[PDB]
Amino acid sequence: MSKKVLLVDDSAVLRKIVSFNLKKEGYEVIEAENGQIALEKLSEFTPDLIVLDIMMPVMDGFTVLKKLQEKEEWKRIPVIVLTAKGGEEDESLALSLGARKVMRKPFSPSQFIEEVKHLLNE
Amino acid sequence: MSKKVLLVDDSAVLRKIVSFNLKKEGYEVIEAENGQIALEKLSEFTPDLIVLDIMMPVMDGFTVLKKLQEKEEWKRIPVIVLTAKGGEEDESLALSLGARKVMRKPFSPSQFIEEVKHLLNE
Amino acid sequence: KRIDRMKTEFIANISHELRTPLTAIKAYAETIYNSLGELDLSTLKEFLEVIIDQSNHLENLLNELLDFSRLERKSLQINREKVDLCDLVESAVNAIKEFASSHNVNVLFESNVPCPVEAYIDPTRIRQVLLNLLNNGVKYSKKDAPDKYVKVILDEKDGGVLIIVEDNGIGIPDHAKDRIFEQFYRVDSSLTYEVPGTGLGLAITKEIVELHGGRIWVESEVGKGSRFFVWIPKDRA
Amino acid sequence: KRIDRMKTEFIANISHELRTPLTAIKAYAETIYNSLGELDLSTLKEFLEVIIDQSNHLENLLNELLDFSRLERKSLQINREKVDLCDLVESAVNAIKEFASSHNVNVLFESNVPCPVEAYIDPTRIRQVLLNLLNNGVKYSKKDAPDKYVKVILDEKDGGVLIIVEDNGIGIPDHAKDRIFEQFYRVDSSLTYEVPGTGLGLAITKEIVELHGGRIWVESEVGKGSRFFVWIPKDRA
Ligand SMILES: Nc1ncnc2c1ncn2[C@@H]1O[C@H](COP(=O)(O)OP(=O)(O)O)[C@@H](O)[C@H]1O
Ligand SMILES: Nc1ncnc2c1ncn2[C@@H]1O[C@H](COP(=O)(O)OP(=O)(O)O)[C@@H](O)[C@H]1O
Repeated sequence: MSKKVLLVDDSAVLRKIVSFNLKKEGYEVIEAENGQIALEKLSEFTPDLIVLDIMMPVMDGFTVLKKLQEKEEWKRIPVIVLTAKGGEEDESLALSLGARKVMRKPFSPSQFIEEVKHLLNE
Repeated sequence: MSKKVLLVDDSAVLRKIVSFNLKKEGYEVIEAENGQIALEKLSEFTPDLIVLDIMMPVMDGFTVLKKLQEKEEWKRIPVIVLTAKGGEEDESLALSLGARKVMRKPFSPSQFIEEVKHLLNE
Repeated sequence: KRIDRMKTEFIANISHELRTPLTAIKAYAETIYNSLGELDLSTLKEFLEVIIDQSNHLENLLNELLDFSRLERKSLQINREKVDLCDLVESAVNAIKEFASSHNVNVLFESNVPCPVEAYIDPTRIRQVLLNLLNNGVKYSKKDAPDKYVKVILDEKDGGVLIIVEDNGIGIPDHAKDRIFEQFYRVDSSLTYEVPGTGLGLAITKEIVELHGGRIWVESEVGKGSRFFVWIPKDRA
Repeated sequence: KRIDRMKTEFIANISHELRTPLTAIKAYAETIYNSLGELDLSTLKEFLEVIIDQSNHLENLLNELLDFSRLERKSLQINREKVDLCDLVESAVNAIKEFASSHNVNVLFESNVPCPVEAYIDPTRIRQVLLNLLNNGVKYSKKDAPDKYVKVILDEKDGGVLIIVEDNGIGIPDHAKDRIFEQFYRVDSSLTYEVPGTGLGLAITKEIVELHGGRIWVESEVGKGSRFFVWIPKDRA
């Protein structure tokens, strides 16, 4: 049904499966193959939740989170980071870089959704 | 066709999936958790094909192999070896030690059968 | 010097230990895919969950490689909390009952101390260490016994807590019984060559322990079994 | 031997590179498992082959660790036969067009000698050597360009075949030019901190070639791309 989600990942295989789980709960989703695309797609509308991963080619997840947290409309839109980097420093570099939740990869889709639910229902 | 298969593997999980694939074809299977068991399940009857792996606790499958090629009745019962040791001298060692065929793990169940078939219609 | 000959074997071991579950995963997936007609709901879910379980093993193994780096890069944390060491053992004992049973291993937790035990340590990281030895306790045992178990004895000693992990499996030749703690070290044996291992487990364990300002040592003989003592100051000085 | 700082980061790379496919496997499997209601046959089978394809990625990465060990042990052999090199490279080209497209890469096989080309080498290990440079060609390329290809050029030279692997991609600095063929080496730049890379591909390739009594070497500057030359004598000695 209602809530939108911007899903940003240089991975197609991963976008598919994250998307499948999202729409299974009603949400609609807009993909973003990278950081540039992510923001280009963003000047157009405002997602109610964002799913961002870190390592990608044109512009990375770190810079993306940055531009988010330095702008008034964007500051407030919650972000779940999905990264393969577990190193608990990376997590702080992410929360301090704006993120509202960090989730390690590999991840449980059910948990992930369980997280995506709470963040849409604060 | 109505042929028996003796399945030698210390892997419960792997026995279950080989067995499934085997029965999908008709063949019946007698399981064996190690080398010792493998033989005290062999004084009982003669199988039309044996499926054997290399690493296991009580007695390894290199010995088991040795023993099949030093009996008259057993000499002719074709063995497929399934090992995680794909090093192409581990294969020589296996063939010389008696085995008619060696299959590297991970293996494709379909090929495995395709091979198992080929030896059953010898 | 030698470290380069050992890492060359530590490689062949990441290889071997990771392809066991990968073999389960690839076989079950392919079978499901190839047998959706011959597959009854019950069986599909069973095979699906095998795949899931096997990845969780594979994930843990990968976690070790991650932990390790973060250690041999002296770049690892520790976040202390009020933990009831009594439960932190069983909450971690039951987590083993599966692996245990499939090896014919009974698992026991005893105490010589009152059992609302308090401790200011890292619950997640101690858990992991606990698991390292419980695991080796199972992973390493007498290959045919009804008698066999892995016992955790929890105890307070020297104003610190002393956890000990006893096994009636095998032990270690003395020529290595403290060589077993360094990263990449495994015990080669004709009795124990089929076991999957990295040789990081215990080195991860040591580091975690030594960072809690504690220590770990071993006492074993070639048939009775083994004991791992982990000394931990109940609250840091 | 700084080989001990390098293998330390090679440890974290094995980590990162294996958990990408493992992340697909777990996510897809748990999904199938939890969404049989909301899957149609066509998606089911699709998700199942995702699991299967990611497994095979993971199998190849494990094969790399294996090969390497068999090399750093001086313990691996070649089994040469009469191969039509022209097919072997194309069989190889065909074997990449997936990866190729996933990165918007065109794949080219050019011939400068006539194409029934005969050879006395091991098709398996050479196919492997091909796939190694091909891959790296795709894997290392212009992050945004329409022009991009990977070009395999066959040739005979000095009574011996000369295969070249040209890319129009991202290219390599001079200081690194000689050290790209070692165990564990990876060209670190803010440009490509993203690539899964083991750091073993070329080490395995050099070794495999230098056992056919041939050589591998490189030309490149940081803008145009890169050339890989594998000189291999018609029949060795
Ligand atoms: N409870 C035990 N009994 C016998 N041997 C053990 C025990 N625990 C550890 N070891 C020895 O210590 C070595 C390395 O320890 P660890 O790093 O935990 O093992 P691995 O990574 O191989 O599981 C093993 O190869 C094994 O020989
Ligand atoms: N075609 C190429 N273009 C640019 N750089 C390359 C190329 N091939 C190899 N390299 C460099 O060599 C390093 C490692 O070589 P190799 O072992 O083949 O790669 P990998 O990291 O995929 O294992 C990489 O980090 C990369 O910078």
